[PDB]
Amino acid sequence: AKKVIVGMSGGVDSSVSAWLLQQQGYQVEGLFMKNWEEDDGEEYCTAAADLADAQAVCDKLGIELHTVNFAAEYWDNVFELFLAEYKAGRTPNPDILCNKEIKFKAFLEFAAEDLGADYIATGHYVRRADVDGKSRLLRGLDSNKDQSYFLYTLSHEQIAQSLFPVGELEKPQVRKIAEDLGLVKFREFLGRYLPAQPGKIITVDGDEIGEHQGLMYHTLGQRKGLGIGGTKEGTEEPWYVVDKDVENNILVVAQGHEHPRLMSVGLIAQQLHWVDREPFTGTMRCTVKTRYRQTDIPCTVKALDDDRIEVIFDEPVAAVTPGQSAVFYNGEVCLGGGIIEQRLPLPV
RNA sequence: GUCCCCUUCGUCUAGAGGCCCAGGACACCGCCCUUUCACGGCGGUAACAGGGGUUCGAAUCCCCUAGGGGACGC
Repeated sequence: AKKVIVGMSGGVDSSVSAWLLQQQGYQVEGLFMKNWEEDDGEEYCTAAADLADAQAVCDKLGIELHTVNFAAEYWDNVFELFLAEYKAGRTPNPDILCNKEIKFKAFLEFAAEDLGADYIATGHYVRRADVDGKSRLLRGLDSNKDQSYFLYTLSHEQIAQSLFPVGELEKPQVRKIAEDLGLVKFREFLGRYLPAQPGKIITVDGDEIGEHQGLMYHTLGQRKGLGIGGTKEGTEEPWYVVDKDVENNILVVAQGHEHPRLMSVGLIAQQLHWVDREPFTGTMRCTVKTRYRQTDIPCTVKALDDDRIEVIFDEPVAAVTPGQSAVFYNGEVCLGGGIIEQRLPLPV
């Protein structure tokens, strides 16, 4: 009877994730992946602590806890890139890669080819649904908690092999079952790799106003960091990063979480992925997410072409950041998405 | 060198003799929110240019010592 390997972080949703499967009658063993080779004694004092919790649980459930080291697949397939997008002055979402490259590939392939597994599972608050012959990626009760956003690259081929159980409950349940079952500095880090190339801050009306320490240290919409005190203008409202001039190492800023140069009408996504691996052409009426936990925003998606897509919002949106992922949903169905290449600014 | 006006938390500033062991804002620090970077919510630190005077009381009044505007310097 079906053996499913559930990766454990020593978390809680991975824990209750295993117990659920087990309770469903699966030969379920656990796997603890290690994707980074420590550098800080501060780092070890964490993984260690996860491993421990990882193990500690598996005992309580009575399942075998395995171990793999994808620390290299990681470095190459997601850390290289990760850094490379900051070089272009973009703001990448490293986790979208960690899933696509590791969690649902490295682990996926391993668990089957080695750990001899029928299915793979994980602590994602997401739901799977095989309908009309093909598996789909869904939200999972309590949309305020859905994490489908990070698994937009997956493919039915992958969805089918995976098993997302915790997504069928309301998150409150999870955290609880776990108890009733007696169970469970970014700026600095970047510096350990990227050199600071200090430039100068300028306002929307081009006015010397501050420095950088780097341009990889800011993202559109980012408030904290600048260090500005307003004067004969500013309306006192805080300052927000509105643009980044990579070529000129110029950081443009503005004022008012509602300033017109922080708003956009749409965007252009490329590096697309549609869960049903069916290429998109034409036009569609769906909804999008520019950043995690961001509320759904209705839109009109126009099949620009090939792999390029033209998304048209229904109301100007906040900080659309090129380099961030764009996920489209059709109800409970996560359809797919791509990486935001261009922002479509507000008509001047 | 002819005589008019400013000088406060990091920043821009309120105050207008006691309500000021000085307020707001932006910054910053912390916490929370969070499977990315952010946003946001909460909270917190910190200042009256120097010297005198007058007052029971001065940030608040006057007085000179320092730093920024006033159609002669022909």
